[PDB]
Amino acid sequence: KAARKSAP
Amino acid sequence: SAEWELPRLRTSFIFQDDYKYLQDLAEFFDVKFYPYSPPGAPPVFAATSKKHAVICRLTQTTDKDANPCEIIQLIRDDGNEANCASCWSKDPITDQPLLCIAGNEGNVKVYNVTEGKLYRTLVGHGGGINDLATSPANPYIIASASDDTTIRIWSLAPEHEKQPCVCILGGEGHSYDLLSVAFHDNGRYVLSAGHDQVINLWALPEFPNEHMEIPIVIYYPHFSSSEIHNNLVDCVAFYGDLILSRACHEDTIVLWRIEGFSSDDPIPGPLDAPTPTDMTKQTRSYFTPTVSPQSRPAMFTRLAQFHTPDCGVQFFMRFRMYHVPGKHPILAFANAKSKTFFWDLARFGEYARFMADLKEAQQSYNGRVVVVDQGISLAQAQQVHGPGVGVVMKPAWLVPKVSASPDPDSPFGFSRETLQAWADMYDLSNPVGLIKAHRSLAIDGAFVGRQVGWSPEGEWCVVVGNGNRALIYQRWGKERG
Amino acid sequence: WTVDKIASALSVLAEEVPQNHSRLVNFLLEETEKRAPQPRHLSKTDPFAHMKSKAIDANRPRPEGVPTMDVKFKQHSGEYGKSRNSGRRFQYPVVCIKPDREPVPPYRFHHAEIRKNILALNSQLNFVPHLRDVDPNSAEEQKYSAWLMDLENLDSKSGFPRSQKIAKRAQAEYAATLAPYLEPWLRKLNIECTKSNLIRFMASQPETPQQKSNLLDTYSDDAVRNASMFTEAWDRVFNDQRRVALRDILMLDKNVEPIFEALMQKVIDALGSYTTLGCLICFSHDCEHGEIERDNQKRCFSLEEIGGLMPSLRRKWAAQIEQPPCRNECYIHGTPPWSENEVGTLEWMFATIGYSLRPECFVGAILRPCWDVHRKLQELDLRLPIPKQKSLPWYDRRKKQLMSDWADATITHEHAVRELFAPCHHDGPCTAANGCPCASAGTHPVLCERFCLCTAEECPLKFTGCACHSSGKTCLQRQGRPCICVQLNRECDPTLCKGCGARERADPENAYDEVLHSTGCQNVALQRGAAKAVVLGKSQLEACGYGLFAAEDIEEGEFVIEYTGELISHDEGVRREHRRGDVFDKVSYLFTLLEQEGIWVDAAIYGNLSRYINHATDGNIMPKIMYVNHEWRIKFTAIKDIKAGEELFFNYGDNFPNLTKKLEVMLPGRGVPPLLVPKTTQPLFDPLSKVQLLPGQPLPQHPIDDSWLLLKHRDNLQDFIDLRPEEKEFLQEWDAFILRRHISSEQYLPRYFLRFVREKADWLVSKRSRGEEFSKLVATLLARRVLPERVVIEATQVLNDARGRLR
Ligand SMILES: Nc1ncnc2c1ncn2[C@@H]1O[C@H](CSCC[C@H](N)C(=O)O)[C@@H](O)[C@H]1O
Ligand SMILES: [Zn+2]
Ligand SMILES: [Zn+2]
Ligand SMILES: [Zn+2]
Ligand SMILES: [Zn+2]
Ligand SMILES: [Zn+2]
Ligand SMILES: [Zn+2]
Ligand SMILES: [Zn+2]
Ligand SMILES: [Zn+2]
Repeated sequence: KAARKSAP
Repeated sequence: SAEWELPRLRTSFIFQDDYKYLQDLAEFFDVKFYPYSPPGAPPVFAATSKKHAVICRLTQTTDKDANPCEIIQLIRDDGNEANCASCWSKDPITDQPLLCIAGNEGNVKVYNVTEGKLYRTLVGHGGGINDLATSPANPYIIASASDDTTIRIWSLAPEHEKQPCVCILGGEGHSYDLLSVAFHDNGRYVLSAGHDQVINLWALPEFPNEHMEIPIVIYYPHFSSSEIHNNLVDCVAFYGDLILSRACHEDTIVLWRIEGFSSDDPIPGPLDAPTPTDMTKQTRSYFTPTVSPQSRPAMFTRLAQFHTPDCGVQFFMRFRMYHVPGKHPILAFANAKSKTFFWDLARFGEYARFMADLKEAQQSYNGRVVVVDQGISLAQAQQVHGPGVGVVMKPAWLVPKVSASPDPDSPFGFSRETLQAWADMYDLSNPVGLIKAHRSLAIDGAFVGRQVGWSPEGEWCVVVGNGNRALIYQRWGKERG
Repeated sequence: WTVDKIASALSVLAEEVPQNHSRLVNFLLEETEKRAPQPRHLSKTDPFAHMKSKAIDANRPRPEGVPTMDVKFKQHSGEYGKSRNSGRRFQYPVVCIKPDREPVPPYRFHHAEIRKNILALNSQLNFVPHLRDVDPNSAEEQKYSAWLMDLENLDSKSGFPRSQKIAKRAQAEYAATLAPYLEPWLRKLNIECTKSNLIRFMASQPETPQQKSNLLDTYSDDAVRNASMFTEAWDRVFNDQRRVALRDILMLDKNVEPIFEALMQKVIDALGSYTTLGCLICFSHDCEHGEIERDNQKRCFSLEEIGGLMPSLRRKWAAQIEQPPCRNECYIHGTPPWSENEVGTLEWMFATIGYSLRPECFVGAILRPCWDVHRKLQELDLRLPIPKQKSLPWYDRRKKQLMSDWADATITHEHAVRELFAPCHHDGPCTAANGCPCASAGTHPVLCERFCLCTAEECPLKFTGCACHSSGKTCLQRQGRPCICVQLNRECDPTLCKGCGARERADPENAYDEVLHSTGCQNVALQRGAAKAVVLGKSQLEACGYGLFAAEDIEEGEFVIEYTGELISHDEGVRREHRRGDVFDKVSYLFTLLEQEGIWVDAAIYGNLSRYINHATDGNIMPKIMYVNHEWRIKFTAIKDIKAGEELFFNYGDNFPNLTKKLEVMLPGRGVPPLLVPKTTQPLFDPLSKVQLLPGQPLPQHPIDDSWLLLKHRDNLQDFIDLRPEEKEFLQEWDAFILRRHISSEQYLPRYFLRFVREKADWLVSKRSRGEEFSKLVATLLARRVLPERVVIEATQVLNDARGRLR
């Protein structure tokens, strides 16, 4: 859904 | 020989966590090879973590167990900000290497790396800096992309020392945080992109070789579009006059072109730029060709899509092309699920030539076509099979598993499975097709690729990412068995 | 032929599409590869050669004093990148480099200066504002997704679906790819099927009229029409349930998409573009005046807004009846076939010159000898086609004075409660009984203004300027008899306020004529435009970003600066503020201009240095909304004596809450409740370069650059389907010139018109259509009584001199 900049 | 050779993993390193006390927080966001060394000099790269700049030299070894990577400099940014951006420049007086580092404070720090000193700071942005790029036409010209939604163009030349901001790319071209900035080879065109999903092409004027009291402000890009991708754009680059870009949630690197754009044409002036007159038009261009059956001609053409699987919802992942005269152009990118991908762009052309010849021979000889590998001449092969048989020369790298062979044991043609596998990697006939990587390498552990770097001679490919990890791929190595 | 056969044949032709695409991409890759650039700016030597590895073995003790960082290396070999061993760890000394410069105070967008408020369009959110990372299935993910939903709820509520947008974009690209193939394919198939025949079939098929009427009007319906068979075959092959119906390609075609009292009627028709777009205030055809509807359609503040040409032209003729020869073979030797457009030129000129200056000389100068147009004029035989009201008890237009309970009898001066209506243009008196909006549209009557068609002799609501006249300073915020203009919260009219003398003082060419402004009118500061010297700096208020500082001494009562920006609606302000928001964590540049009407000024991008004036309940400046020549503007006046170097402050008012620093309906914003760098403890900045300034050095003052703004207006005209290329050409040229003059008063129009005629003399006589379009402008301006006869006589001489020099 939402974009993520940091590593999971 | 070995022009077709693709990289293999040679070395990897984990640099100590430097952010855990300030999601797993430590990352190498950038990697850049020094571009101004003499031909044949040992390649040097700077890998930028949130708090450090790790400067390494690579030397080819004859020993598989020997370490080709040496760290010659390690700088700590003793500020209270996280960095993510870098580019190289040179001192206009000494010609010494200058490493520019930028992050969330919004200043460009310029380091004298050989001496371990701060040379200068570029102050002026209103938010964090996400990307930096040095002009290929002038090593003293640097562009920075920021959360303030603008691009500032800076000059390190002595004549601009008092006021180093030569140009501001402002107006309303962008409405949100910028993630990527890239220069054309000519140093007169700039590409910018970010969260607003707009990709803008700007034309820079000539900057006077004297003190500029104010930067030149540019209000309008000459080409603008939010139509290539349907998501935030985090990486943009020119590939000659063509464009390469990636967006979040798409699992592709898009190769496309601006219609009517040629860098051989005169550089347009600021008032030649289109303006957003109709808010319903999500693409506008000064370059648009006048001849088309469409009332509003197409302003861009999607050319191809490099398949980059398993990037998921991850963004701030950058790809890099090795583009030097006399060597094959190679695209490299690492996904969000521990894989490194490579495409040799010269393979496309040979494959296209081989399939065109194979298609022609099948029609002319009613499928009686014998394929022979390059590396036996075409002329001598034709004598062996006779005049009733068509002979096609096939590149040696194109390995088996246009119509397919009638039966499995037929002497003519290839199986449907062979042809499909080849088409997946090399067919460029479909703009919305997915080009399978020519090489896909697994990475141990959980790794998200942030940036890729190529050495001047293309024998090294460095991929950096999360956990402060660097992966060093090699080709044309000197290792002895 | 049959559907089955055409489809089978199109399937074979369609094979050209991936074949040509692969040829294109491959050719482009090969050309790019060939043109790869040689590395440039290479150094003569390896700058890194002397530098040795800084590695210290893991087994060694850590160095004393200097910080150390570890690196662990692994070596790899084989096809699968297998590790050769567990690795080797090394210690590295760290070079610690402290930054020495702080960043500038934060900001969003490039802050560009505008001389005057600019009109904005309504906007939609076309992206996903990413604020921070949110963990999946968390309170923060929910908070973020609720904010995005709220943003989407504002756009649906604005009056302007992802899955469809993705499908549409993909279809639009596939339609652009196939469009160049249709005609070559139609030729190859050679069916007795042409594009025109396929557009005709589409128009004669559901599914909107009169759009289908417009198409059939140009195309008609014309033997055996097997356009149907080709259409079905095309849909079978290219529109499978990347898809596209023949309809989608045809709708984007160049020959389809763009097709989506007699003398007086000819004149009205001829002058249409000029009467519909020509601004009553600034005289440009694309400007900052007018209204923007919810769908971004624009209602220009033009002659159309006041009933068109005829109500104004009829009044001019009446005002005429109640009241040197040319150097181009004048009619004086009186009495080549004349085209329709030439006849028309004489017609609109004859009509608008009216019961006057003669049309002959001017038509001759635009077209021909003066006698030629005199005899054609006689051949054509062209012919042209007070109920005493009681004075109001609260207003005397003869004495130019307010009396009695006037503050309760009118809302003329109460801009915050005013709703805007078109100037009145009815025949009878200006009363509620006769439906006059000036008299009845608001809660109380408002005065009739300069654009109302009524005159001062017949109408008791007619504003007639102020009576002020003095050898000293006049039209003061406190006067013998007070200034009606000051009382009504308006600036003096350069035409109506005679002898105060707003004529000279509201003229920007006299802005820095200090001797002139020492006497006369003190109520034209916004028009004069001479702001006090100011300097951007870092605010004295703790963690409060930028602030504005005085760069000269300002005395109490002096005009300081105007608040400029983008003119937006309340709804656009809500959309903007929410899009720029952060649900996880302040800075606004909104100013309410007209509360009741819903007009706000946004200086987030375009404005001036006044956008940086911070809040203080006890300020040293005061904002005020003024009516200035039918424009509402914000001016700042000093409420204390301010010294060079002091920070400027004003009370933002009741509608801006959390401003504690000292020493969908809710919209927060401000509301009315040798020059040297000055000495200050505060860092001062150049507004563009953001470089710091040194006190004692010359104050930077950069002239405003409006070429980007002139470009936007030119391009707006260019994108109109309704305008003809010949009209676009003239209108763009006139507007590029007139927009630069920032006119708000008819008083200065003759001077700028003359300068236009003198400068464009050669360009105008060089092409027949330019002179024609120019005469249409002059006709509209004469009809409006704005352009005096004497300047039209002068333009004749300038134009007649321009040709002949051209020979
Ligand atoms: N007295 C006050 N107390 C707190 N914040 C204030 C203030 N006066 C102004 N501000 C801040 O300034 C904003 C108005 S914009 C004024 C310029 C601004 N300081 C800048 O650096 O660009 C407000 O939204 C608020 O964030
Ligand atoms: Zn106007
Ligand atoms: Zn005459
Ligand atoms: Zn009226
Ligand atoms: Zn009236
Ligand atoms: Zn009126
Ligand atoms: Zn007065
Ligand atoms: Zn007055
Ligand atoms: Zn006055």
